[PDB]
Amino acid sequence: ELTQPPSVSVSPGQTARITCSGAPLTSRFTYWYRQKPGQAPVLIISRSSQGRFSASWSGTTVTLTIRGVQADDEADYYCQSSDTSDSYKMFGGGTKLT
Amino acid sequence: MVEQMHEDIISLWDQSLKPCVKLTPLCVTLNCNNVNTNNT
Repeated sequence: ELTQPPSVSVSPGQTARITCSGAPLTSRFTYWYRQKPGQAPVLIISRSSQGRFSASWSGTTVTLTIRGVQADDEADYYCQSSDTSDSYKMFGGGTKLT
Repeated sequence: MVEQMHEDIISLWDQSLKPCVKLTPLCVTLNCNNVNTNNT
């Protein structure tokens, strides 16, 4: 349904980059969230404009940067974007970072 | 009496703002974009 990136490695305490392509993007923002191995998912986004990690509201991929943090961050990532008529959120084939 | 009230208000509306700033040279070329956010 969604064009999610499969797997991308980490920079050695440097620049972080992800994509996630789709048709809405400029419609119902981004919304990420992470699935911990064998544990309940947790908060990433801090949307309010009508913490730590930010993104640019683009119509191509949007993207997301998790700063210069090498370790302490490795989980399965996703993306939830509402359709113009609140139909579905669509998700790809997961994002397993290393 | 209805027609009297009709003419009094419009004549007063034309009178009011007569001594005020004329926006005759204000109307010019106009180039734009939309907002900082895409319609939210």
